Amino acid sequence: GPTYALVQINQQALFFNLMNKGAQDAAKASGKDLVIFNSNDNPVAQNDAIENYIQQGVKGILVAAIDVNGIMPAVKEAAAANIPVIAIDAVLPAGPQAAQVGVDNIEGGRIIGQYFVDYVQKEMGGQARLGIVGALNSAIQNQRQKGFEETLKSNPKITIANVVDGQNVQDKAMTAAENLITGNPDLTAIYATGEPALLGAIAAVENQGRQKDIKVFGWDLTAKAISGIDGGYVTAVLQQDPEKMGAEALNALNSITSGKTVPKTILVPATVVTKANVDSYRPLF
Ligand SMILES: [Mg+2]
Repeated sequence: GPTYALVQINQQALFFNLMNKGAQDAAKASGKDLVIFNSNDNPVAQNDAIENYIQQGVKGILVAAIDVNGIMPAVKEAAAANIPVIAIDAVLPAGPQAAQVGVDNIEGGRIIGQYFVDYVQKEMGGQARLGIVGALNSAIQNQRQKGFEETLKSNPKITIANVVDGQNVQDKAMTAAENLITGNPDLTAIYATGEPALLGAIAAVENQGRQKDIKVFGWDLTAKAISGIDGGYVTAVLQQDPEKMGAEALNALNSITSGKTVPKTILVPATVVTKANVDSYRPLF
């Protein structure tokens, strides 16, 4: 049977397909047989697949959980069978998993914030009036917002016009961003905490014809964000590295099964994407 199994969310999103690639490349490069289970957005099938791989005597399991609470009985079953489990992307609650691979969202906010501060100094005359489009219903995006805001203290001439809630839905983000723009004629920049907020902010800037004088910063590349980078009004987009997450997770299983230590948490850095480095991402979109 297979040596390792990766229990995956779906194969529609680029993020998961890149994670698959990273894990499979690392398996092939280390002479290991990895099978990947596409659960097609079905959390029950994730649980059942884990049980199946336990019965098959796999040597290690990777999981990107849909339901971080609902997956735990199956994770615990793997532990009772002495099969190491590494979680990737979604953070599981405390349990017997050997490691968690993922991103530090606060720190990602800090990294694009530091870029923003330098950009303000170099290209915006050392002062900016910022609006934020967040997602109040999102733990992750609230952290992304917090980390960005922390960096801004390094330039007291960056001040906040307002903070609005895009509700993690592109249309609501667009409406919110449009009212943010019309309400604040002095606004010169927008930070968006995730893909729907970023797409909504982009659409608002375009709808208001403000491509020349509002600079947009945010998270999660899309073809639309790339078009904005090429058009000059999307300045920087923070992009996660799921391929490296998959590679790190697989290599960690090799370490564990070899009898060697691995850290309980493996944080994979994100990349700030600008005009300078967007070319390397073009083939993915
Ligand atoms: Mg700089």
